[PDB]
Amino acid sequence: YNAISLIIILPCISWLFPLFFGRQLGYVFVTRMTSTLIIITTLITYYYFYQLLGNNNPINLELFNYLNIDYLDINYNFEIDALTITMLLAITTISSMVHIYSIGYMETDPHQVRFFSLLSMFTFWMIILVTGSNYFVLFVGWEFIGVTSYLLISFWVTRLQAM
Amino acid sequence: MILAGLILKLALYAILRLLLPLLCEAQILYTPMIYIISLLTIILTSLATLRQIDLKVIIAYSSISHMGIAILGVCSNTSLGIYGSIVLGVAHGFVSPALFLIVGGILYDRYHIRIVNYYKGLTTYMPQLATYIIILSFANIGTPLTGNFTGEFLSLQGGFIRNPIIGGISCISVLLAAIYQLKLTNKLTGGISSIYMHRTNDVTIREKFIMNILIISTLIIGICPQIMYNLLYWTVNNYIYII
Amino acid sequence: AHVLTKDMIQERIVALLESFDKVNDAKNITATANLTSDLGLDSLDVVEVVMAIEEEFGLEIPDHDADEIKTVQQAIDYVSAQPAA
Amino acid sequence: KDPWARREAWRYQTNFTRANRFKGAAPGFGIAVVAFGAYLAAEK
Amino acid sequence: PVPFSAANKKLVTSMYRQSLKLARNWISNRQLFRQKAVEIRHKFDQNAQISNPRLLARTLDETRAHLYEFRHPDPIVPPSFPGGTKYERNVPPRMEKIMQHNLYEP
Amino acid sequence: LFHLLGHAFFKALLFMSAGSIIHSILNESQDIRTYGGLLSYLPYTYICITIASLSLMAMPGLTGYYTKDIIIESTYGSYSISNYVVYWIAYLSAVLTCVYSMKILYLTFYSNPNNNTITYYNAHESNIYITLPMFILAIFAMFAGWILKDIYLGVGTDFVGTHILPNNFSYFDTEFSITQFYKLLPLISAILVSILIVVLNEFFAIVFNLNNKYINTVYSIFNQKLVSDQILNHFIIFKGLVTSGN
Amino acid sequence: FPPLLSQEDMKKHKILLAYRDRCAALLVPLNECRKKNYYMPWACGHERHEYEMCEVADFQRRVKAMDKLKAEKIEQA
Amino acid sequence: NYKWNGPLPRPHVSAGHRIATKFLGATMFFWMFLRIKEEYPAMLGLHNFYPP
Amino acid sequence: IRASFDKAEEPMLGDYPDIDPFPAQLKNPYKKYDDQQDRRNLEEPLSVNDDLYDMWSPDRFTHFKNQDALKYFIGFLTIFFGASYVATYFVPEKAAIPREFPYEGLWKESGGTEKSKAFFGQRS
Amino acid sequence: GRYPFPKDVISMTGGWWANPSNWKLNGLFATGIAVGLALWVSTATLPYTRRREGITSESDISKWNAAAGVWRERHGKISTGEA
Ligand SMILES: CCCCCCCCCCCC(=O)OC[C@H](COP(=O)(O)OCC[N+](C)(C)C)OC(=O)CCCCCCCCCCC
Repeated sequence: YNAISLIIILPCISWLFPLFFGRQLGYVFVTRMTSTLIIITTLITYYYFYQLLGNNNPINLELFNYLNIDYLDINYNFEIDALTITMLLAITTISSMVHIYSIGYMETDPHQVRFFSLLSMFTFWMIILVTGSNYFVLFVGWEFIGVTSYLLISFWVTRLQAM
Repeated sequence: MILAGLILKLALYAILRLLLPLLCEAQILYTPMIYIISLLTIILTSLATLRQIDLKVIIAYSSISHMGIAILGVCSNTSLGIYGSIVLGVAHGFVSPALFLIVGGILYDRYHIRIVNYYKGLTTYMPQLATYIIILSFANIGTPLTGNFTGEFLSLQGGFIRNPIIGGISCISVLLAAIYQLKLTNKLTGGISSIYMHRTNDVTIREKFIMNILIISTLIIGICPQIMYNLLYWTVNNYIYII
Repeated sequence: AHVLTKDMIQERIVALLESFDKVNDAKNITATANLTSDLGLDSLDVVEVVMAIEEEFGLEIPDHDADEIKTVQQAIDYVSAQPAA
Repeated sequence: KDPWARREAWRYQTNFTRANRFKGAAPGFGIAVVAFGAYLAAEK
Repeated sequence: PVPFSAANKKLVTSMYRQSLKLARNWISNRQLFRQKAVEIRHKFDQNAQISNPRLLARTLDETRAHLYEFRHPDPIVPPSFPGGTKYERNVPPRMEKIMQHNLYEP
Repeated sequence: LFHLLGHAFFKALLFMSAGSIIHSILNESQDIRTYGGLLSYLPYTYICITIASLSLMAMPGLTGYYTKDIIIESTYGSYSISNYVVYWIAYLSAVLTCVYSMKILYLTFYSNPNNNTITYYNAHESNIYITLPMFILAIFAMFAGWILKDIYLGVGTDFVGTHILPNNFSYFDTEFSITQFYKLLPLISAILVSILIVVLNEFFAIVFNLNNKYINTVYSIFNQKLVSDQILNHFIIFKGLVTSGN
Repeated sequence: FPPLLSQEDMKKHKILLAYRDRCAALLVPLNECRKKNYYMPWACGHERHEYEMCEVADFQRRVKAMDKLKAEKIEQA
Repeated sequence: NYKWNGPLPRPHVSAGHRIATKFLGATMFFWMFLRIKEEYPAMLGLHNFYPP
Repeated sequence: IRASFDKAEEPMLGDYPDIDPFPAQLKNPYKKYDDQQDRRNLEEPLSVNDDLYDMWSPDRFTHFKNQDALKYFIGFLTIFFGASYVATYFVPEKAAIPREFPYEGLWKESGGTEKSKAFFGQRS
Repeated sequence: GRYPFPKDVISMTGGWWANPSNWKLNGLFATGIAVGLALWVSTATLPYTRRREGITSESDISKWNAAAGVWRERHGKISTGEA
């Protein structure tokens, strides 16, 4: 059990699985699954905020090297600051509630598999944007939320003004 | 595909292999002229793509703008710029023939015209082609975890070291490269399906095979550009003339 | 959801016309009725009732299709032509 | 004076009377005043 | 420019359509709007007995200008119609069988 | 950061109550000129949107009091002098953020109805999936400021590891050097302008429906986004497309 | 005014740099009271009242310094 | 649908929605009264800390 | 024809019909076209610089003239910044002195050494 | 709205109203893969976690400051502030 790791990995599961298995699982399953997983994520981040109120001792996880060139190293490093947990609980709470809301708001729309997948990839790249611990991971999340904003504002591809 | 994946990168290889070793004292005198020409071929070509009626011509002008980014990486006198120009050349040689396959293989075999005005609303009959089109558009822009951003970022950084003002006006290529690419992509994917196009087959197994290979090989360089540092760490120090 | 049928358009357009007062009277109404001649309208309160019938059904009419619904029956099938309700 | 006088009567009648239009405007005020009075009396 | 006709009728029926619709989105209140609607109804009824073409055209063009100045930024549109928000959300695709372009491969 | 925290809960409740009244109307309209009164028909959407707007107007005891007001007196209790000017500017936008908020509570719930009668026949309340997140975020947008205020506004707090320079820190000064008048002022004025805008739009309704063409020109300037998208569109986008064609 | 904390005990308790004056001696009980509870505002109220009335006594000596300086300015003028 | 352009009926809301709004409104007015009550001299601004 | 750049490409066309450019949005929506979306009949001649008059072109506002709107926009901006700058002169001043710091303004705490006290220093 | 659609076309995210008959059965597989991947990533990144404070002794940073003063004595490198 790793609290710093589940915050990252659970919305990525919640995104990658509605795309690769949307035709196989279907909208009535993928809706409940995507929301279920974001609910578990936001419960974990409430609990982590409750623990960091105990000691102000943050956690980072380290991964492999992005690039090592001469004077410049970039690593995938992820820490939850007090500032990070402040943004994190807000974005996960609003995320989970908008997921539950869109269960019932999108009931007669066709393409809600793609819709809930795009909502949780938006959540996921937001998580990555806030929990990153250099400026590079901040840039990565910063761009991918704009890519998701393209894919979300243009959800009705038939509509011209949306495109 | 062979042209825009290999010939342009061959001349990018020739400027390292032929000029930087025995024209060092010349090269220092001339890098402001190269920066004039490379900023001026980023801006003016990236701007001239906005008014194009044809579809393969847009990806040709895209290749101009990316090679203009790579030349101010090699001519930067920096280890970062040399490495970023090599990453840009390799990642561009991946992602651009996939775009030429999108326009020339999946789109010209089916309809035999290349004008932009016939193509609208390709998602509703071809959802995974549209998936490919948007993934490749963002991969071509400089959207990170792609290898194109690693090349563009390190080449812009080297060009900022060698001259900060032409680095400042060369950094707007991030904007200019995205304008025409997304302007094409939302026209192709969005809208009601075209009344000119009759519905054809979706993308086939061999086209998806070529696309999947050319997308994985950008994503691996984009997630970890270190995988080919073991070849280059000599040659990144070899061409530097900082006395 | 909510379906309309033609019974409903009938009893809504006649309901709209019985609460209008500048009609001749409330019982020479039927589907066949010219608004010009039968119900005694001038050329501009046929336009006030076109405005009323387009706000009534929640729909909007261009000028070259408002002019030609001069009977009540043409109005009923013209309003039934559109998918919006 | 108004030709559409019998049409636009339902907007002023039974549910959009002036008395009904201000009815749900403070729905829990009446329970909260006595709950606050209970808290005032139970503070002591 | 023309006395009692079908074409002059066409013109000012559409002009009365336009001013009613245009007054519709200025006024929030219902009875202020309908006081105002009966007021310009009165304005149309004080005219329409002019037999001249000179001042019929002069009043015609300046009430066209008076109509032009009180124009609104947002017209009220119902959403499933071309100004609105529900317009072209899920256009149903037309039923088309697959045309084929290659002898060997789909 | 504290305002950032509370604002998320506010605006999520406001956007979702807006979506429930757009979803509840058969027409699916968005113009508030076409909504009319819906207080009798939609009490749950009403009570949630009333909680959200009383919080965003920073009316006290709710989250927006603690997030939004202390910024306005931090403009006054600054060390620098011309920050006093932005005291008024933010304060002006305090009063205005009451005004439109009352618009989107008046013309939607209290007004005489503007839609056709069948919308009022078919107006019902939405599913449990729509109502439950509105309930949870209403509870959060009420209680979150009072619980998390000691985390983000203590007078000595070591939670956020930000290092303010010792002269740019003006918090001890800004809670003590404020006048009775300057602290009393945005609360009472934000409640007075709210009650006045609602009472004037019912009792009189001619103050806002004047048809001076100067005020209509000014209104359509403020309606078309302070004409900015025309200034961006014709003079940057269209200009750039013409030079790119050149 | 509480006795001014000595400088390496300011570095013990890791007081932030904007908080170190001669009111800070009442701040380090408070923060640890704040860390015994979980920053909950109903609890730990006696000690923040102590600290902020130190900080008012500081504020009024600041005000008295300023009105001294305005008397100083106009008698120079 | 049974009437047109005449007096509407009083609506049918559920018991549960009607209970939930009275709970939310009672909670908001009670909580606002308690937080005016306890924060009164800080809320309105009184006993200011300028010296006499 | 109507625009200045459309006038500028007049002598380059030959064997080309020289259409009057009309925006595809400002057409009627209720006339039935072959494509309702692009608002275009099936063999209708395209202008030169037609992608500036297409449906996928800029939005091309209808309500103000563009020179009018530039006057109104620069108006509101200089209104705000002029009132902003004149309102700095009518300000009242403070009721406290800016607060000061022990250990000679925490200079050792703010990095610093004794030659570097003015660079890294506080009020004392 | 339940307009008809062509069943010709296959998308990976489902199509229009994609709801297969065995969505329970496939849902059990998706459940298993999701919990197994989350558990496995959870335990795999455990030793790559560390705290922010309390890693190294203060002896370390005191003597590193001392050795930085050593490296600054030998190059005669002057302050930021003295000019
Ligand atoms: C958010 C976007 C991330 C995308 C993740 C994509 C999958 C990559 C998962 C690797 C995680 C990992 O294996 O990392 C864990 C290891 C170890 O980490 P270490 O600290 O370097 O070594 C330990 C240092 N000690 C001793 C100080 C602690 O990594 C590595 O060194 C192996 C590098 C292999 C990267 C090859 C990537 C090839 C592309 C794969 C995708 C197509």
